[PDB]
Amino acid sequence: TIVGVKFNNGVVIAADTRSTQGPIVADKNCAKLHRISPKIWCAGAGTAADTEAVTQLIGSNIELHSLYTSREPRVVSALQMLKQHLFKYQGHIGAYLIVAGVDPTGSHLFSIHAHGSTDVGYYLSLGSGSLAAMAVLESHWKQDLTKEEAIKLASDAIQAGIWNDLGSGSNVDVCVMEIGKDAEYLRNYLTPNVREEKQKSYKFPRGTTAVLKESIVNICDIQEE
Amino acid sequence: MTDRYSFSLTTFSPSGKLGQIDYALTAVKQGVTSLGIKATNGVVIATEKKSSSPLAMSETLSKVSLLTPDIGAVYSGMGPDYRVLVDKSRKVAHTSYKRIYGEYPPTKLLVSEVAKIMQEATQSGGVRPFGVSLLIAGHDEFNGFSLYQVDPSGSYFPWKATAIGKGSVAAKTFLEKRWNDELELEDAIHIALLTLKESVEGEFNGDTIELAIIGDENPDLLGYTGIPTDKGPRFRKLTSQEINDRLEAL
Amino acid sequence: SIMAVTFKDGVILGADSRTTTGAYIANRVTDKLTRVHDKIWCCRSGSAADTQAIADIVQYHLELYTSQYGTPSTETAASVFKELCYENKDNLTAGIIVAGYDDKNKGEVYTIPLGGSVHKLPYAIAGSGSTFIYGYCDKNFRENMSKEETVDFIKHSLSQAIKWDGSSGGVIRMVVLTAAGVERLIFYPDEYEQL
Amino acid sequence: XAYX
Amino acid sequence: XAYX
Amino acid sequence: TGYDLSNSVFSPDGRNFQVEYAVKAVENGTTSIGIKCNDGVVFAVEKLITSKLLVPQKNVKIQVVDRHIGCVYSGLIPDGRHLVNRGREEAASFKKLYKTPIPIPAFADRLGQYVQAHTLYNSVRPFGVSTIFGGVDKNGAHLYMLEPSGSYWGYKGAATGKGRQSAKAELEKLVDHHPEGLSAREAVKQAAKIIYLAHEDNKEKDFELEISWCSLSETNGLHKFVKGDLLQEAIDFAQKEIN
Amino acid sequence: SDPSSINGGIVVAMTGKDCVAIACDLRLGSQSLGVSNKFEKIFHYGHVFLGITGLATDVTTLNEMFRYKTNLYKLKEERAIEPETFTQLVSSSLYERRFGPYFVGPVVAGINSKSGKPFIAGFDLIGCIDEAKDFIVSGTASDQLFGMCESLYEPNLEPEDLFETISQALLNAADRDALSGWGAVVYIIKKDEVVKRYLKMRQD
Amino acid sequence: NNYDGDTVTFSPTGRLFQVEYALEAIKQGSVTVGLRSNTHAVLVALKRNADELSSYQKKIIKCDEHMGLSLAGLAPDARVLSNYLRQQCNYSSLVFNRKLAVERAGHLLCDKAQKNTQSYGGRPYGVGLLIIGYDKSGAHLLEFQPSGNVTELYGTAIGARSQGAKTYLERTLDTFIKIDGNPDELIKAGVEAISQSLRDESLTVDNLSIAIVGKDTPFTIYDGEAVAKYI
Amino acid sequence: QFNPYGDNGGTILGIAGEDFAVLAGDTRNITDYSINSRYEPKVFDCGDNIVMSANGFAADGDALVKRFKNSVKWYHFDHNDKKLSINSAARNIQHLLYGKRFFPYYVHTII
Amino acid sequence: GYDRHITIFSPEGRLYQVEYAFKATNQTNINSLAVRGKDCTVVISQKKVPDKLLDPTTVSYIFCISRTIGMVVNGPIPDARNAALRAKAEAAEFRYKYGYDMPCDVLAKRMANLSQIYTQRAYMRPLGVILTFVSVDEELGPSIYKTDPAGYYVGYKATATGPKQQEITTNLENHFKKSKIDHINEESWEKVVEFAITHMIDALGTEFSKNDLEVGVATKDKFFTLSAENIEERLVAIAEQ
Amino acid sequence: GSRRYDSRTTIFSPEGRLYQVEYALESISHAGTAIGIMASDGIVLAAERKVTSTLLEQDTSTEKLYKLNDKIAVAVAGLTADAEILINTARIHAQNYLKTYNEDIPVEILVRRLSDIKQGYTQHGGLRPFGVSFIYAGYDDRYGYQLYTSNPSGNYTGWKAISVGANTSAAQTLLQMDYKDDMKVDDAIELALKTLSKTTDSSALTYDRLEFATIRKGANDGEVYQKIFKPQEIKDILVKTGIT
Ligand SMILES: [Cl-]
Ligand SMILES: [Mg+2]
Ligand SMILES: [Mg+2]
Repeated sequence: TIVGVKFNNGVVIAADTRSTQGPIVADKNCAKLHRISPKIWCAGAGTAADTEAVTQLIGSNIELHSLYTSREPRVVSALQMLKQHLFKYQGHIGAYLIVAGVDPTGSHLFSIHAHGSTDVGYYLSLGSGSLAAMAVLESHWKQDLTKEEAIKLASDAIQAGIWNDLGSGSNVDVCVMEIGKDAEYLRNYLTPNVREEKQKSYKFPRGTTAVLKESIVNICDIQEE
Repeated sequence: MTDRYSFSLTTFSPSGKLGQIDYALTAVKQGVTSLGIKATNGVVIATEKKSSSPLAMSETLSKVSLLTPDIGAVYSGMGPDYRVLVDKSRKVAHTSYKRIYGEYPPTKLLVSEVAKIMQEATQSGGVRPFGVSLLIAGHDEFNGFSLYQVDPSGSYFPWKATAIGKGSVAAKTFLEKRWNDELELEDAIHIALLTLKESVEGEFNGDTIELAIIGDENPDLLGYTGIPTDKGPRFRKLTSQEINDRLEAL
Repeated sequence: SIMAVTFKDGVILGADSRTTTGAYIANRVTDKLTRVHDKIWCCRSGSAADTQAIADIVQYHLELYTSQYGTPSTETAASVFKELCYENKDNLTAGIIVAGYDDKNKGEVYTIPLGGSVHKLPYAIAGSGSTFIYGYCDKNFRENMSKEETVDFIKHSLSQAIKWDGSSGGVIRMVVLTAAGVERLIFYPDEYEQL
Repeated sequence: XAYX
Repeated sequence: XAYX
Repeated sequence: TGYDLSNSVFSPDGRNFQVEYAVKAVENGTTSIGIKCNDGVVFAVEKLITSKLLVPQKNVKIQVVDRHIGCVYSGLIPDGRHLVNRGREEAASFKKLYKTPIPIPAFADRLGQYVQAHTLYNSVRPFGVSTIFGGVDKNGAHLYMLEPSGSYWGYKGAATGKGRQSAKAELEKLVDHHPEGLSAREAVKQAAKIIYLAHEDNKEKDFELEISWCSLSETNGLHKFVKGDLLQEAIDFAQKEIN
Repeated sequence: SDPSSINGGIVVAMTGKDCVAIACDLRLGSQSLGVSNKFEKIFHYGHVFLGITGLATDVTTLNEMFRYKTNLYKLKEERAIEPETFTQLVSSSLYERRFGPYFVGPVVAGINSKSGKPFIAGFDLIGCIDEAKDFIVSGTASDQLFGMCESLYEPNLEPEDLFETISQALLNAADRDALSGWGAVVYIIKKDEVVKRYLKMRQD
Repeated sequence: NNYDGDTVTFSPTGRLFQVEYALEAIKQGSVTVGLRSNTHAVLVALKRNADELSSYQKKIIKCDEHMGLSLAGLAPDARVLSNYLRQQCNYSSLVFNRKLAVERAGHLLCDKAQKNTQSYGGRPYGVGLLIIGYDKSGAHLLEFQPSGNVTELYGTAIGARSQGAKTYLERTLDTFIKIDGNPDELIKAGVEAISQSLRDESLTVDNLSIAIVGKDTPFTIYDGEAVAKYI
Repeated sequence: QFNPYGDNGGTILGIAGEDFAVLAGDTRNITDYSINSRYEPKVFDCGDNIVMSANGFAADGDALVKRFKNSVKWYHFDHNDKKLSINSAARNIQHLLYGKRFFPYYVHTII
Repeated sequence: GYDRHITIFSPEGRLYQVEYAFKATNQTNINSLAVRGKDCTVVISQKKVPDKLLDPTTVSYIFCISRTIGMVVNGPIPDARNAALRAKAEAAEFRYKYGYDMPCDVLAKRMANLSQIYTQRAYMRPLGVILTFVSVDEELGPSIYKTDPAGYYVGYKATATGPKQQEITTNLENHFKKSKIDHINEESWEKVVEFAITHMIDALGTEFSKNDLEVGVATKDKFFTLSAENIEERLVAIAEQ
Repeated sequence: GSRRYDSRTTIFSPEGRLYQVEYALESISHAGTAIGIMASDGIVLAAERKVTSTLLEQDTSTEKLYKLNDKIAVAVAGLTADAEILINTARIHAQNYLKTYNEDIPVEILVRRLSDIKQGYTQHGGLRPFGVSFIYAGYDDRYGYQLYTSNPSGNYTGWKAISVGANTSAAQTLLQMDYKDDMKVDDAIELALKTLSKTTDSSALTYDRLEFATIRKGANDGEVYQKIFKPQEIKDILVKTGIT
């Protein structure tokens, strides 16, 4: 579950912290909020490697472009470069990204699908929990949201996904990008799914496991003398 | 058409000299003075903003360039050759390192990559050497602070302090007397400003001097908060005002 | 549901605002009317990715045309669209209506179906919802209509297309192309549904 | 996927 | 593979 | 010295001597002219009759590009043919993509950029022709003249080759005596006269007159050769004016 | 037919108090037939340990490839590669074969020589990074290992305790997988000493 | 002088010396005559031997059923250019079911020769060609120079002492043009023309080479006792 | 999908005498149950006293006959107008046909 | 002495082919001037039609690169048009790839990087032109950036190019020394063009008719050139005060 | 065309010498002297830095001695930049061999490859040769301790003791005089430094003007250690041998 919400003086994006391999939870606390540029962040759904890889590549090319032009990077640049890359690979790079940020032009919120289609919105949701999240956004969104209202709405839309979607789970990650301010990255903004104490300690008595052989491993280099 | 210059334009003369590299170094000699000084807790690089016309806006021309958040570069010789080297240096820092290891290259390896680009212009077909000497100041976790010179040949040497271009011979003598291994960064800046005044003719102020440091991490210049391990760039370009402040205590 | 209609003073482009991924509405306020030049616009139907990719290239080609040879004709714009659509017909799912205002040629509409064929027409309809209004549009279209008449014709036409087609819905967007300039109109459900 |  |  | 041995080498002056030498080949060629009339353009050329064995009206020098552009040149005839072949490729690719026939100013720059490209490298030789070309587009009539350097401008009248000074003087009179403009049929007659007058610089060998024109009213904006009665009417007018 | 379950095998890594542990089985098979019980899946480049499960040809190929890359790294950098950096190198190397991948499940384990912080990470076959605090699992009995680790593990275990936990996690997971077992090795890694133990386990 | 090193260099008077040197190879070549009426076009070629043991170098090459040329200069260059014409004549037939016009054949040779005069590394062609043919607009004779210049003529001659034959044809123009539906008399006029370029040596049976193409006559070459009729 | 082959039917017959040979073929060209032409020749004079017919897919047959006819033309050019013997023609046609071994000419050839 | 024929170093560390390219720059004998207003950037250039047979409308050294960027060239027209077409192509490609209009100073840098290559690669010659790029940039505001055959570029408060550049330069220098600001403090572009023309007249000591000048104006979101009649209105205003 | 400006870097003189190779060797003769000495129980590499400054950071400096793998090192004489191009090639070839055969590359095979690359630049491509001479100090389990040299010609030869760069004539005479076959590493260290001390164009031989390296079986049991001497270690071995 990844959401983006526009507010009065900027944009906020949120995500859950679950990665899955089939029905198994591979990572209980995983970072889906990617820095393309200091004030351009995007949330990723789809193939986990593809979302990281495509944001790092464009993030790198955006940094070189920023140095070349002597200008802070723009969201439309990251957006154009992402969509042209994803379109080239005809959806075979399974990256579904919500791209947000502030630049000299103002605050921007875009979604980009794996086939290279882009759209504009005041509120967007992507991933398996998009329908749970969109339900909350469609119910509670209004024009002229404050920062505090936009964070609340964003994290509420992720929670909807966490609870009602088997694909989404664990914690809520938020990033706030306000005009004329440093983007604040709130890692584990909420922790609604903390595991309860176990009934028993499974710490074994020493010498429980049967050992065939023992040896020192040499990790050091070839020695002197 | 086609580039039919597939042969070396730089060859050995009977004396064993590589003419075009020597002539490139002669071009560097004519160039405006730049210098670098290494302190215990930072590195300073400085040069004169020799404005071509007073109508020209000298701020728009950057002689001191950021290569990575922790590595800066200054030159003496042909400006255009420097500009395209900075572009190539910034890119190779990404393609040959950051896109592989997920971190910025250490100073000595980025220098090594720049050096390689300049050696190739010394041997490849249908090209002349670059007409610049670079001073590259940088920090990295395992080597700490470092300062390197790179010549048109592709040869590079690490320096405690040095100078290149117009008044290098005089400047290097001045630095040898003033440099010690116990210098703080503010001391090195003071020495850098003293050294550079000797090689400047006309106005000497924040508007005619370009000076940058590799020092402490600047979290205020990072552009975002929320990741403890990201503390911001060690490269900072000093403002016009910040230079003038240190010229009153000169 | 997309259409372009020629009238006395120029041309009007109309579209719905619904983007679907299967039976889910991905975007309910989509802008399916895209600028390729000041007074040359297009309506996009088929793959969202393919039509954007094409529209982005055409805008590039006409910007470069303008730099060298000045304002391109609507016919020229249509030709660049056709060239991309015809030559890449095996890899593209794009149905594009091209509409533009010259001072010499006035209002012109070109439709480009899947094949990549070009057809110059007084008015054109396309998209999934177009099938339901072939009868209506044919009976109700006249040449040299007024602006108000042409806005009504498009509003009523797309109103029906939206009503019967599940893939069509949301707001009706229109773009008026005349000597006067470029006007953007929007009509909300509460207005067009009760027609 | 997205596809009037 | 891994796949919100 | 040695600055004139290689193409694309700047002399200490800032000159490309190889291009200036190409101009000498052009100056050596037969006279060719262009006249811009009310609603079109007229092209004429001097064809030296080396021998009686030359078949009259067969060795055609004026070349069409697309269907609306006429091209004539003085200097190395093969170099002219090579430039027109490129012109035809450029006009074809333009019509293929943009549908409309290539505008004359657009076509002028296509040749311009190509000819200029042959002054950028020592691996190629500059063009040994000055090319007078033009026709009718949507914006009306256009006449152009293109030099070995890649330099071209629009012209009211144009002339190149051995009789250019003589031709230029006669063109300058027409511009002064017709400010309101010249008709297509008048321009054909005047073209004939100017070639006959310019033939005094090639007076040793007798010559053959060849005229073409694009007029919105007289040819429907298509390039056509002047033939039969209209050609004989222009020769008669020209012969009457020299006597 | 499925490349990642022809040869079989498992790797598991755990963090303790100022230590990490990585362990693997020793089986290599052609589906049902067991071929070798000497096929170790844990390799080390300096103080950074890499376990690899999956298609055995790719296990061997990647080992040879990372030895190559870490050797050149050391020559140019004039220092041993650290776990965090090596993790990024594995990811890079796997994703450059995105549309023709190595059929492997790599696991990085080691202690950062400067900070002294215990570090483990896992990867998918196209190089997506799983950087867990607690434990990483990989191989044909990943489900079994997830179950064992998720109940047995507690944070800040001493080296000799951590040994018992990771050992029991591997051994009991391997016995519920046909294509895993035939012996097991456990590396106990501290800042400047590494002990390697072979475990007695049922050979079927 | 300094400007004759390669074909990419103009002289200060706007001359291409490498092209002019290629033009010199032709003048060294053995004489060949071309002439036509309205019905037929004839090539007459004086073949040159190395010595009395040697054969007489073939001068006339067939390009199609309706077209061929005679050569003077480097024979290998004539082979390259004739092979190109054969292909262009062949392409016209296969693709358009159309016999290539002689005028267009000229235009194609011109454009091929030109590319070798404007590019570094290459060299001009060292041969001159006389192309005869019968197409939809009747009989044709072309003269090709390796400068690229191609000229349609009633008659001409190229090679050593060619000026003698050219002067004769210039006098006979009004006579031989009228020789319609009489191939033997047109050849006679061709043999009498080339005879004005001979010195010491005369036309023998293995020395003379004649070719003809016309209304109902495919391009055919006559050598040996087939030309004894015309000696 | 797109099928690059078709059947135009017809039948050809070659009989060799002592001092003569005949190559016969019907003049009917068909597609499915439709008659395309009642007189469309399928036996051709190729020069040098060689007659050829490639019967099956008419398009592939027309293409092969063209290529062989062209092959005869270039034999004359490259070998001083030598007459192409039937055994030589036969070997030349084998190389034409095998050229398209993995995208065949769907024709039965008799010369 | 082949070190003077191609772009390799002389023993003095010089590139003679670059120096000789600079000399080609003045071959046209035309003087250009560029100044900045509050809301606009104005560029004026001398127009000389020596031949009566020339169509004067087609004689121009000012080019509309993009909707926002204008370019005046000092040098021969073939190299000028070579540079124009390339800049047009680069500006279009930039918009397609990065999704915003190429800034004036970024195009200047790009054309300067291309110019630098010709000074380092032997098979390519330098273009004998100085390119003056003008726009009202959406970030930097009124902008003047100038490129030369060496591959050098810089921003300008104002600038002048051609045979009599030094006379125009000092005239502008002296004005900005009085006003003590980096621009012309004027609301309308009409009056900024009047300033540009007036200060060229004073610097060159020549009077101008409507056909003697060529004017380009950059405002927010468009660059355009003035007609003969638009200049005539400008000349009438100057004379009437 | 472009032929006018071609130096033709790969042609024979009338005497049958390669101009560019000969002129490259002339270049190398001005470079700082490098010495290799091979003993029964190890190899020594000594090299002189060219007129240094007091403001050159020495502890982080490397111009002469480079590491190719754990078993093989090179001393450089000529263009440092040219040497680094070849060194990275050699480092890759060594790792390619290790990847393929799962064994460290034999010294001669690595030397032959680098020497084959230099040869190529003298026979084709029309580029200038590499202005570099190498001394290769290596160990493998076939031939044990080995010294080789390569020069711009691409010729390579084996040595008991060898010099490259400046004053090789003088250096080779002194080595040929004092070298014996039964010699040990400690003795070979003393010889190397004594040789440089006498051939040097400098007033005196000091720690700040030297790079020094040993390859010893002086590693705990049956293995080989590479020691690139630190500035303070070079200063210590200069006092020990009694030169300072
Ligand atoms: Cl660039
Ligand atoms: Mg609906
Ligand atoms: Mg050059």
